[PDB]
Amino acid sequence: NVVGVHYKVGRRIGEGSFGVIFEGTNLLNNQQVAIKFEPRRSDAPQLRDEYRTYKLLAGCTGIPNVYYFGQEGLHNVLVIDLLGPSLEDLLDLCGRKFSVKTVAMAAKQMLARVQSIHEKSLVYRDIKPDNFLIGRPNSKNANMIYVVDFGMVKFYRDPVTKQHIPYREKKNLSGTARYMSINTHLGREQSRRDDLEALGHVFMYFLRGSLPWQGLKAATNKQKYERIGEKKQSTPLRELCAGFPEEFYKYMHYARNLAFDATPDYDYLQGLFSKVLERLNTTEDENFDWNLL
Amino acid sequence: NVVGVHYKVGRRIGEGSFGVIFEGTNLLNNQQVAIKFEPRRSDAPQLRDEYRTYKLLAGCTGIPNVYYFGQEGLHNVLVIDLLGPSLEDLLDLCGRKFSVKTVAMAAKQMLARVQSIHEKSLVYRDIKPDNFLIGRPNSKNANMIYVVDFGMVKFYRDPVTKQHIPYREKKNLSGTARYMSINTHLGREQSRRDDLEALGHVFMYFLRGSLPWQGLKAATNKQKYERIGEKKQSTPLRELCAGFPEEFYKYMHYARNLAFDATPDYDYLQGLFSKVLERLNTTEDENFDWNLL
Ligand SMILES: NCCNS(=O)(=O)c1ccc(Cl)c2ccncc12
Ligand SMILES: NCCNS(=O)(=O)c1ccc(Cl)c2ccncc12
Repeated sequence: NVVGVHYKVGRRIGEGSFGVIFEGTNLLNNQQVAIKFEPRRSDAPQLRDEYRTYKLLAGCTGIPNVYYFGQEGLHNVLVIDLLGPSLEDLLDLCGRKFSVKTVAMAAKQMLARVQSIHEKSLVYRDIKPDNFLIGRPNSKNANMIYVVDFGMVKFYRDPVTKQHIPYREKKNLSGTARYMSINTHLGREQSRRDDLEALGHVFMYFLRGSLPWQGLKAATNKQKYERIGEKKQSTPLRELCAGFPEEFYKYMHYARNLAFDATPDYDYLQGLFSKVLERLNTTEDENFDWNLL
Repeated sequence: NVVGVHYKVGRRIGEGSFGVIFEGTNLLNNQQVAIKFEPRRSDAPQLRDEYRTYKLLAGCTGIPNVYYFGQEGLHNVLVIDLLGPSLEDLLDLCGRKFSVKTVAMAAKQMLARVQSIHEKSLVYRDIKPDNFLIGRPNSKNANMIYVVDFGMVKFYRDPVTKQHIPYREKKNLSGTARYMSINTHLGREQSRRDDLEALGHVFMYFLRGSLPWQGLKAATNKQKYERIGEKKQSTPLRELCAGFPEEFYKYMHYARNLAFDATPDYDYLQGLFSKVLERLNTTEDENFDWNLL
């Protein structure tokens, strides 16, 4: 089957609520690509917004290249660069947890991608390990960590005036409950800080193999986000982080205390993760757990 | 890191009790391979037996090529051809179940691999969807189904005299409980028939998305194989297969009734799956569910 005139569709490599994702090949140059298919339906988030965001971030490190957007029958198709598995996929290969070294090194790369997004005036809003994918097996950037999936980014400040959006409440909960900021749970408008806090939740998940609020109780969908949020507030940071380098507690702490429109101090956050590597007497190399025996 | 003199180790692509599996490249010709690493320990099944079996089946359709076996430090390494994902991996991509068409077409290929093994005088004994993998994405046999993992095959008849091994009992349960023959549960010695029956259990699993005896009760490891076995005996075939083409019931039935040393009638079994395709007014093409939208 051939879409976008010169793109051949292979087999499924991903399937989510937002559609199916196939591996494919560009018939002109034979480059490998991923073809996202979204069914055209009332409630489904436009795939065109994602294409626009990819174009906006084009040229940014760790953001894949986009190649085509169009409609094919009852589907919208977005063609991106083919990438490797996600950090969640690799967890299943490493015992369901990562070592401090891998977390600190990944953190530095994951933190640089989120900052890049913020500098383009967007807030990600869907921070999760399933969205950070690494390079293709035999290529230059096989150990580079990429961010994908921009279906729910939003402008947090007018792009040209740098005017920050106002603080609103009564918002409806969006992304994955497991990693969201406490604020998102209280229905408050999400900002830079919230991305930074959701990333810190992802970091502790990497470290412990699980979070205190996973698999809660027998209740309805809205009750799950409620109880999880309460648990997140009852679990103190020193306990959540007990047993790992102080730098992780310092990160969770900074992230949770940022004021709504405050510009995060990315260099401080990055230095934290550097101190972690120093203390282990190692450098930032490409010796991630999934490359080790 | 480099093993076997000229093989470079990449990243993990699999991890089981039997060790880790890395993707790699042969430095001489740049062919892609999978490098299995087994830790050298008392209770661990020799990896050399697997290499011998691969060499025995070399040249057989759907059996990967083996390239090297040796010891590297505290590990034994087996280097095989790099393959695609397993039929269990692809289930997660297709809604956790396959259509009659995909099951009948896969069945025909899975059945030919098991027969090939039997004709080399071996019985597989570890039939499961995790062991049937398809080809690499961009290659000639991307839709060919392969069998891998020969750690528990056994000779069921002296290879030269065709003398069939005797019927023994009091055997200790081996493979995955979910798919094993009822006989395996009763501690009887496994033969051709048992492979055929475990494959039929895999076929119904593909079809229904699950089996009646999955996730049983709160008890010890030996009780799990016991209760599951009882359930397997209490679930009548017409019920297990209710709702799908008769050919599936006919298959489960033939397989369960074979006598211990009886030679299966493979052409009958293969014809069954052909009738299934005829009735759907389709041929045996490469339109598996994971290639469809
Ligand atoms: N599930 C493991 C990694 N692959 S995936 O198909 O889910 C996937 C989802 C979303 C996007 Cl944008 C991708 C881009 C490239 N490769 C896989 C992509
Ligand atoms: N888990 C999905 C498919 N790949 S795998 O690494 O587990 C795997 C396990 C065992 C063998 Cl022999 C392989 C051979 C080739 N490719 C993957 C192989």
